[PDB]
Amino acid sequence: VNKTVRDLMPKTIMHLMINNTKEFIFSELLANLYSCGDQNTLMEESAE
Amino acid sequence: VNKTVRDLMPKTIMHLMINNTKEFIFSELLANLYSCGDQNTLMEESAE
Amino acid sequence: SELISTVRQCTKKLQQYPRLREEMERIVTTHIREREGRTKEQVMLLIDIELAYMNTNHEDFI
Amino acid sequence: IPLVNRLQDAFSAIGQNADLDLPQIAVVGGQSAGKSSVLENFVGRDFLPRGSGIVTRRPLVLQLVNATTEYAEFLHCKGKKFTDFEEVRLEIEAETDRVTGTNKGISPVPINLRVYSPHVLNLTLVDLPGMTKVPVGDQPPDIEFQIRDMLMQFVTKENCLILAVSPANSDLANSDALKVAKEVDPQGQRTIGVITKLDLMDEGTDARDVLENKLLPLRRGYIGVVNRSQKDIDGKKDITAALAAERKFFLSHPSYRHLADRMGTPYLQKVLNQQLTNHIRDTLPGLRNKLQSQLLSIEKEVEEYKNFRPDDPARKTKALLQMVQQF
Ligand SMILES: Nc1nc2c(ncn2[C@@H]2O[C@H](COP(=O)(O)OP(=O)(O)CP(=O)(O)O)[C@@H](O)[C@H]2O)c(=O)[nH]1
Ligand SMILES: [Mg+2]
Repeated sequence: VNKTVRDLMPKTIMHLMINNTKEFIFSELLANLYSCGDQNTLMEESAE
Repeated sequence: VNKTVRDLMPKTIMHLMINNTKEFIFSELLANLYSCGDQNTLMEESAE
Repeated sequence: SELISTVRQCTKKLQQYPRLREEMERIVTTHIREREGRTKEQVMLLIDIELAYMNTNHEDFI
Repeated sequence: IPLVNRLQDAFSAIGQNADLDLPQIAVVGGQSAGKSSVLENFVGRDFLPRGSGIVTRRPLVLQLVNATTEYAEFLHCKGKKFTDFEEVRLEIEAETDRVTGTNKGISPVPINLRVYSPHVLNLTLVDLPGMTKVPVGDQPPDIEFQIRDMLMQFVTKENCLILAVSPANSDLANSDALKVAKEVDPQGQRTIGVITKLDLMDEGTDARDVLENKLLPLRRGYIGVVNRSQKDIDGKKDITAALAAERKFFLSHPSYRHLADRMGTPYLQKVLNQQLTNHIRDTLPGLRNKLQSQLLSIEKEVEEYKNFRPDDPARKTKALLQMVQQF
């Protein structure tokens, strides 16, 4: 049981979290990034 | 991967199907049977 | 705790912009903390499956 | 009322040992800037030592918490429940004197105080002594470094919002608050600037260039407040008429009326509320699930409990039958 939990617990987290937040970064980040905030008073130049 | 799917197909079926229908029988069947209408006709005396 | 810091590591240095290293981090981190619930649920349900049959036909010696 | 306050009220109601995990707030500035006055006006109730000279001479770690009705407790008068704020202030100053002395000495040992209120967050306010360079009275010759690192040990930690208090009397370039603010928070992402004493500016001068965030551009902007003068403090002026006078001054001054809406203490309270709202999230999906599972663990019995009427034969007999079967 220890072997079959060690061989399987990385897979479940990395199918539900890694390969899903990565897909979200590919295909949805801009869509909601446009929506959050003003979309106009965003990406304002830092004083530097 | 055949070993790991062969060891977790039974467990997957039963933890969801059998070891849950068993608890349904032992816990919830009585409530449904008593709550369904027309108690007088739920128990029909058979002619025999 | 490690991935959410790696996101910060890859947003702090590319983004000179203010508030665009903030909205980006906020959105990505909220998505990650939304996924942590699902993955914890799946891990718990994997354990609850491994408490169901206790096979012996496998390569344990009888 | 703010939704973060309502959420905290609901959290207190459920009573589970959960918290929104807000960042702490530290108010810092130069000596006689107005730090304690701004802090008490943000709290809403007058319970802080405020006077000319050195007054806030010991780090006061306030904890505003939520409960049914209001009182205050220290960590030395254990069991006692201070209720009237004149007594609270007198106890505060006596506690400061009992270790610092009565010759303007200071002590870095924090005074841990807790206040209860019906509609406040589980905040963590930190009032600190102002920054001085030349020792006065019996202070050690390194009083500057002492105050500096003493407040640095509280500010340099993360999740510590900074209230950089500066008077409108001295030119902004001298601000001991802004020096530390830009030293510990370079990008200015957890720093908020407040300009006090706007009624004490020289004839013909105005703080327009700094309140429009042009003279020293800071990301979060500068909020202008006008507290109660020392004469008003001695005359026991009340918060409501003080705020009315501040509003009148902002509407009457030709150089600020175009920003009167964005100036004032209530705006500062609103801005702190906005920052706390933006900081409580990034954990809600974890917390929403954390108590969603809690709701799951009881929804089953809630089914029996929503519609219970005494003498119901159906429920009574069903319960009897299941009890007998499990027996
Ligand atoms: N007219 C006027 N007086 C103000 C204003 N703000 C503060 N004061 C006065 O500053 C004096 C000290 O106020 P206080 O907030 O206690 O300063 P402090 O920061 O505690 C002094 P330290 O931090 O060094 O211990 C008081 O007399 C107060 O009336 C203001 O906006 N207008
Ligand atoms: Mg003070």
